[PDB]
Amino acid sequence: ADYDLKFGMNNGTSSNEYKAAEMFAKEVKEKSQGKIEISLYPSSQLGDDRAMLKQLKDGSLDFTFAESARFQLFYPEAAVFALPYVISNYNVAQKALFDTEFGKDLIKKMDKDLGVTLLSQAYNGTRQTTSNRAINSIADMKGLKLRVPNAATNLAYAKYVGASPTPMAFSEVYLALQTNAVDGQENPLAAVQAQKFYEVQKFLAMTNHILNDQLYLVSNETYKELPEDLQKVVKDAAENAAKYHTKLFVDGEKDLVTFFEKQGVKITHPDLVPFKESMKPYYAEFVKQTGQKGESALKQIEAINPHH
Ligand SMILES: O=C(O)[C@]1(O)C[C@H](O)[C@@H](O)[C@H]([C@H](O)[C@H](O)CO)O1
Repeated sequence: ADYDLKFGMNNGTSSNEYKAAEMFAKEVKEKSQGKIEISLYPSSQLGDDRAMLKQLKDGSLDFTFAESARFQLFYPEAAVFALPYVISNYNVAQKALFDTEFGKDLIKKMDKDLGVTLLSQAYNGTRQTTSNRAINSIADMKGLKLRVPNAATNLAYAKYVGASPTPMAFSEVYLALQTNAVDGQENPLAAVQAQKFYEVQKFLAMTNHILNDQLYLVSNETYKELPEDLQKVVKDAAENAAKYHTKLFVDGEKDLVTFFEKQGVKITHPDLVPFKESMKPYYAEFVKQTGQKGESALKQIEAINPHH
């Protein structure tokens, strides 16, 4: 095609993310009259999310997914998006990104500093905790060998609840759980399904600890080369895909418990009051490290009413 573009992701072919990217790719191809074809590179084929972001910066990958929180690697105050229990719901995540001074500035910096254009934002689920033993309360977390992604905020969740974190790449998690090299992981229900973690985890606990969004990103190197009518095709497609993406996750969150129970998983509902209280010193560390910019991001987010 005139533009043979590539979209990389960590998720596999059964996932919501892949389904939404498929929808995006199909719309772009049809609405561009065949001038743009987007090929998909799932399962971290091109590297992890960090690697794929760098490929957008340098222009060698055209599209990828990222979370708003992941930009904490560049702007430490952006950790606010994944401080456990701070962001209440997706309503708050949307307004945090698009409707605060902090979020608008973050979008500008992504463009200027990191060479990527934000096309759209989706909901990507609320993270829960699976394990090889029941989590009936915060006590059961003590010493749990809990896989986390390579991200400070997930490491902190594990630390502050009393668990023993093992960072590792998403692609490695299934085997780590199967071999009992680790005792559990934490991810939204959709990923528990897509990656088949339920096959190798007998327990799921509704910790509700971190709210994930997902950003449709394009490389500025690619976006600048598209004539403006094709830019609009891409943008419009990303906005339509993100709405679909959000719907997949919302519907799954109401449907997946009966799926997991049918697959033999036991679901627990630990009291979250001590989970939340355990984070208080982490918040104070965040404010100590990030100073007035973090204080300010936190105040802007905490000001957002969670009710639509
Ligand atoms: O490895 C995981 O469990 C994963 O959920 C995979 C997902 O594709 C990715 O977007 C996130 C992200 O890297 C973290 O949430 C930190 O921002 O991590």
